[PDB]
Amino acid sequence: QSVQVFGRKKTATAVAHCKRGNGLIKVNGRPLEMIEPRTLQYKLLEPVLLLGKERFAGVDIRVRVKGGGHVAQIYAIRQSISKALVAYYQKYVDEASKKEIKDILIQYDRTLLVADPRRCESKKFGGPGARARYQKSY
Amino acid sequence: GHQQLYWSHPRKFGQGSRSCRVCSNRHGLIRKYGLNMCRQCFRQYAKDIGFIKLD
Amino acid sequence: FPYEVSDALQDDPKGKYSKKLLNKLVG
Amino acid sequence: MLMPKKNRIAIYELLFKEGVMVAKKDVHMPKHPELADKNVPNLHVMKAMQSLKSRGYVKEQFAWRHFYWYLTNEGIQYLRDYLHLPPEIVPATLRRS
Amino acid sequence: VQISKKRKFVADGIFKAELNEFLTRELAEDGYSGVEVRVTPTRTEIIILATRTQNVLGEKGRRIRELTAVVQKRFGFPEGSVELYAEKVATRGLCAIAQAESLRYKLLGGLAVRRACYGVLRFIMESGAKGCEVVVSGKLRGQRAKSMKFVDGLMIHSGDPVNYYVDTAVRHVLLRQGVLGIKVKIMLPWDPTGKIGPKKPLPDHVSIVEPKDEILPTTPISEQK
RNA sequence: CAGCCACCCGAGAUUGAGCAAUAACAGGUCUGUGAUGCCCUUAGAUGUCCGGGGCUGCACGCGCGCUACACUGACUGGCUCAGCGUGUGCCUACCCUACGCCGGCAGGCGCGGGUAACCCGUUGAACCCCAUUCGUGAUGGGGAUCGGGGAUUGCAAUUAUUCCCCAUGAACGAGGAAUUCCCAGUAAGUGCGGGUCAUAAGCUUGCGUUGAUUAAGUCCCUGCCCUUUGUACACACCGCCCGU
RNA sequence: AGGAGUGGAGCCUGCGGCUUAAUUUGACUCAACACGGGAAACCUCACCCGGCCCGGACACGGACAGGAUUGACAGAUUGAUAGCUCUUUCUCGAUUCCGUGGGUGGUGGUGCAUGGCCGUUCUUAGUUGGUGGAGCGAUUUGUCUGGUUAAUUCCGAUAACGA
Repeated sequence: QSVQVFGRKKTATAVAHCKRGNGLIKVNGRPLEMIEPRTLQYKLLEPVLLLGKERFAGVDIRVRVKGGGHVAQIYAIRQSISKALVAYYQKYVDEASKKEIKDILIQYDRTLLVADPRRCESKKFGGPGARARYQKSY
Repeated sequence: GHQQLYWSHPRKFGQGSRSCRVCSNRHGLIRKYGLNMCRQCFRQYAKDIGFIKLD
Repeated sequence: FPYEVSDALQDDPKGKYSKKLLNKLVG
Repeated sequence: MLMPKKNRIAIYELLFKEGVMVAKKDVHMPKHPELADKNVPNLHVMKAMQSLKSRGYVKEQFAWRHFYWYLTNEGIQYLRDYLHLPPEIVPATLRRS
Repeated sequence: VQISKKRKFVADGIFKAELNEFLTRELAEDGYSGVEVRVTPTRTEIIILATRTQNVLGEKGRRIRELTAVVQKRFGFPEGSVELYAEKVATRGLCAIAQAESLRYKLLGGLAVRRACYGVLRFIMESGAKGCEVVVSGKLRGQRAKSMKFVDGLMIHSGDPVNYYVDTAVRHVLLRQGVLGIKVKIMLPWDPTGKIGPKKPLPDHVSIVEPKDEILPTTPISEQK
């Protein structure tokens, strides 16, 4: 049983399976704070202290994430967690608390529950990159 | 009849072993998906094989 | 209509035979 | 150089059965798997092709490294006369044209 | 056979290309238009669209038999499974190859290039095509080669609508002084639920239904049907 | 007015490509073929063929790109991931290979999984870490690290385009002229997959992988287009033309 | 306004030539110079060196059935299977000897004879009828002074209107 909420950034995508619990947060065999980078750690911690530990104390959400790159796997765990919390609150308890948390998250970061649409652009022949071109002599 | 002078060096590991299936061309051969085509002939019969220029 | 003469004229408006074709079309 | 008469008779009969025979000009293959077991090399195909080209009893068409002969009525007549075959020999099947 | 489907499909395409080229160098002199291949259990049927069905069928039903044999040696298909059906075309003046070969034989039959192009233009508009172009290039006069165009009607050159609203036939024509090139491009007309045009209109064309001419009522009334 | 700019809102307020007119160029392609208009006919007519070397070697100038320009770099790397997509073949063992055996090593053995969202593959590289080791060299920032140990169920690795092992070294302190190419997942930072391919990527063609102070402008340069204007040019300034 | 290559170091395709057995077959710029998908060990280069041939259809026409041997075994090869002319011995033969040519074909040259294809002008925003207006006419207007647009894209002006 999941809140069916998902969350993406770049080709990466994360979903928070949700159940009734006491706010224990886990990410693919690990909790939310033992993630390897230890410098992107603040990016993962953004929600849990952006709105407080109390709101993350009555719901158990396990965030499964599949995608490329370290940082692109981030911005998916955090957004999935925040949007899963907002959807859980919206569909189960009420909207007033849900509306409050949504306003808080949007004010801190408007792209906290909306996906980042940008994707890597294709490459065109006669150049290595999307917009870079091969050097030639005049 | 020319069997005691040819076949003096087996030809199964070089560009002579692969030839264009239309004009016997050994230059610019496409071997992807077993096409065995050259660029000119491939673009000549590109729409017939099934490939279409859309990307 | 003599489409032969007109078409030969459009092939070469200033050709070696242009005067003959122009004269043929006149009438 | 000594193009066999037996191989010629077999080739002529094979052509007469259906109307075409497996013709290639590649020399890297000595005998085609269909052309094997009967001593039929590349030069035999070449000689038959050129002899029928000069004869004109079949019309030649080349396409995608392959040859095709148009067996004509004159071709059937000359084949019978030179092979001395019975007169009731003719490819005349009707089923599933 | 067991085979990865990618290789299956590309080999099938090579098979279709082989058929098309063999018949174009083979069946052209018989008003060749095109070929449609149907796949049935353990057999492939080859329906031939061609304006001259009597020529391809031939006397005694000879040639249409022989072809089935001539491919059989090359393709290596099972016996009995291969058969072909010679049909008259359902697209007489709207199949580019038909009038391309027509022009080929006009130029071969001692008919002037400009006159032949004008005649096929007339025929194509008589069929009802919204436009046609015949780009003929070569040494039409002297040794300085040149191009020569006959554009009439209208014609789209760009975008996806070109693929299905335009029939394009590029052919090489024999000449005494060299090889001429012919490009016959026909813009197919539009008809809905028909057999002569695509079922969808030009995407840049908007058609508006004329509204009804009902008189506006001036007093409410009760109508008993 | 056509429209432009800024914003609550909204996934998105300009995604990127494909196609792409009239006319033309003496642009390239006869190295794609009875698709081609001329020479080769008298034993070299190529329709069969090559044992061997050629563009891999040179006083040289040039063009694309890579490895370096530092202590934002390195000296077991210990732990965490995706993306495009290719792969069992009849012209031919000529594939991707999972797992155990042989060795620090290229490679061989077996059972095979995969004709494929069925197996490689949950495609465990680039990276972020470190309560031990580099320290301003010409060198562990580096390559002919000169020469010897290697080899593929397939004609012989010869200035050997394949290769796992063992110090030295040329050179470089941001590269005086002249300047490519760059509008947001863009430049740059790297690896992977095809075309290459019997093994063969500094090339090329796609792919994710990190995310920018920079620009919302202009005709200063280089061009190109248009308008007006002049023309004795029209083969059109590579024009025309005058005189000795 | 900034991010990089060089007359800054080793490697990859093409020119002035290979007097050896040898590139000649593209470019004095964008629009040649990691391009012909060109990373040829030999095979693809015939290019360059005895590079087996009759395997130069012609029944041309004629003597003759031997018209003949494209085989390997030796001073019949100082290059394994090169019998690429040395009277050997061929053991198994009806193919043939040859000039009137796009013929058993030629990666031999004409691309300033060609076609197809592609490149380039040009991915710019340009191009053209019909009817009307002007001019004897070639032609011109429409297709524009402006604003707008990525764009003759639209607005607007307007002897043009509608495409």
